[PDB]
Amino acid sequence: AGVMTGAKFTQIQFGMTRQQVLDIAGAENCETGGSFGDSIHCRGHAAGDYYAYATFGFTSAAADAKVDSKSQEKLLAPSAPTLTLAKFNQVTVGMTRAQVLATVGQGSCTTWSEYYPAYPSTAGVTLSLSCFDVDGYSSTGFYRGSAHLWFTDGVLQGKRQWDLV
Amino acid sequence: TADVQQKLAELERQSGGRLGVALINTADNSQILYRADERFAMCSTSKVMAAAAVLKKSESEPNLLNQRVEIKKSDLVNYNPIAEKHVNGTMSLAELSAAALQYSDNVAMNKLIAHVGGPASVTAFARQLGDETFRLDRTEPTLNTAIPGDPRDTTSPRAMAQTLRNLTLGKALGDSQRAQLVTWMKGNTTGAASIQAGLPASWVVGDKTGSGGYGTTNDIAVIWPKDRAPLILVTYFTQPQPKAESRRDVLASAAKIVTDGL
Repeated sequence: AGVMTGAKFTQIQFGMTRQQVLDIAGAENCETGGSFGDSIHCRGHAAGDYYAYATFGFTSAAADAKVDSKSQEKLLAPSAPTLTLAKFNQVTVGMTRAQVLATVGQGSCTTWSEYYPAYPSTAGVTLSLSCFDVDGYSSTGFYRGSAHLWFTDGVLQGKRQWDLV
Repeated sequence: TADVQQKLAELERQSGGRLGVALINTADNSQILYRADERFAMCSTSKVMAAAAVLKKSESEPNLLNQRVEIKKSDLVNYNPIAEKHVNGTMSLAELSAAALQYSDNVAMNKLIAHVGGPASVTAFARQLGDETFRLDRTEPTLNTAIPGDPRDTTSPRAMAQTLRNLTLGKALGDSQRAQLVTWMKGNTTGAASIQAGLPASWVVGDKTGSGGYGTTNDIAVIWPKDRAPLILVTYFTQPQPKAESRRDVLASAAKIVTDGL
């Protein structure tokens, strides 16, 4: 029932097959091919000039291929956003994921993209977090205080922010 | 007609916001104008200008759309449904243009802006087309702040309608480039709830929406009505509250008002 949602995104797991993803997402919401290659892209509600969405990448084009990549925008709200400009400025390239989360707040971030190029191995994992100040997240409209923190192998490689205070 | 003006004024009053409309009917070069010389934040409707600037450049470099552009994590900004697939890889300028125009991909937009030299270079392209009003000042995502009174990243409905006419129907671009722009805009993945929702289903529309802060909700379109010469329609809408929700239906309502009888 319904469009792609955060609950569906959370239920979908790394390692699931294409058909398991469609079982949960609802194939009426999803597409493959075109600009998405062999990935599966699933639309949520209208938001801005597009939609909230998820994109799932797989270990190969095969039917038995497993989810090795999950990306989403506007499906997940941060659970307790407490990021501030000061906390963003406390984050340093070279920090581990644990150090970054302790700095920005354990409830400030959602996972924008997460990819395991050696799935099921975690070697080479890349991770982008979208992190938000107390009122920065919106599931429909323009963000009002957000940051992108990205990692490879669990080490922060860069940070950018927009409109934090 | 004064009737159309009153209907648009009433729609604006009922909506609580500020509405800008410019329609050009190319059958007789007539126009319907409402706040058409006021500035409005363009938001993603500016992706048309950036794609057109690259198309114009391609008239002097005909393989340009096949040139590859690297996508890196540092490039990512929100609304990146296509570019995120290609992080640590590349996309062609054609793929970036299509992604900006059809998925409103903001990373693609920033690559188009950067390719031509930055926001001031997109503005210079507008000037070369005779558009003295358009100004692109920022990249994505900050070009969407849409703060009332801020002229950055704004244009007027009159200026944008004339420019869109020149690009999609006139001679601002070469014939093949104009056809490519129209092909891309006919393939946008949204727009159905904006101008198009106010038009008969049989009409063919190439459009680009925009959305931003202050509930800004925009759409620009080239329209081929059944058995009629094409129209150009620009509808811009913005609201007083920073967190206002989008009102795509207001654009549909404006489109219905100004095309009633065609």
